[PDB]
Amino acid sequence: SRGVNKVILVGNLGQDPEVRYMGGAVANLTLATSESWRDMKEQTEWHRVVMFGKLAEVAGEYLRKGSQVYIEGQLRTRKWTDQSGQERYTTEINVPQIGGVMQMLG
Amino acid sequence: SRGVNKVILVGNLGQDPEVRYMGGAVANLTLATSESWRDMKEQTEWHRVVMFGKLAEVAGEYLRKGSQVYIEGQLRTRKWTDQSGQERYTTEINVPQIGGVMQMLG
Repeated sequence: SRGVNKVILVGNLGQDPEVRYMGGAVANLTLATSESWRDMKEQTEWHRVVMFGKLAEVAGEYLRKGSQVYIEGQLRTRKWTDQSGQERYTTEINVPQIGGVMQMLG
Repeated sequence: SRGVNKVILVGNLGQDPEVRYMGGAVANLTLATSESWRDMKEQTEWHRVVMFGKLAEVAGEYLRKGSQVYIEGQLRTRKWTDQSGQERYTTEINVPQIGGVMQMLG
């Protein structure tokens, strides 16, 4: 490991977490961070978040469509093909099994 | 204002910073974070970083291709339509001119 790749988020799940398996468990969820402007104009940011193992497993048993959470992980930009067939890029927040934290807040 | 959007990075640039103007000065650069894991794989992450104003113009005079730098900012995913006319999204680490940090290391 050479450099630092850390992202801290406190925000609310926009929708329920989606947990899948392959045989490790994966959980995807989207949280929001807001800020306020006055010319009241808000600005919500959506954060593609993905967790693995127990952390994923816990997210399923307890996280909901409004739950608030603290997340520690690293930026990871992954490539994929769209139906039109061109490799596209989506940047998510990886929450590593060893090194990443998540916590429900309430 | 409402939630916590925070990201911390320590890594080295891949290419000389790109500074332009509008409006106040804007500076784009990309830096690398590397990692190692078993079953030894090296996966370099590349991070689109953008600063404005005082930070930007400083980045120009001092930062070059191999420099190490510390970064504090927030994630920002912006939406845009391309030339062929499909929607695309880009996720950057915005270094707000108010509250964002940058430091050269050595």
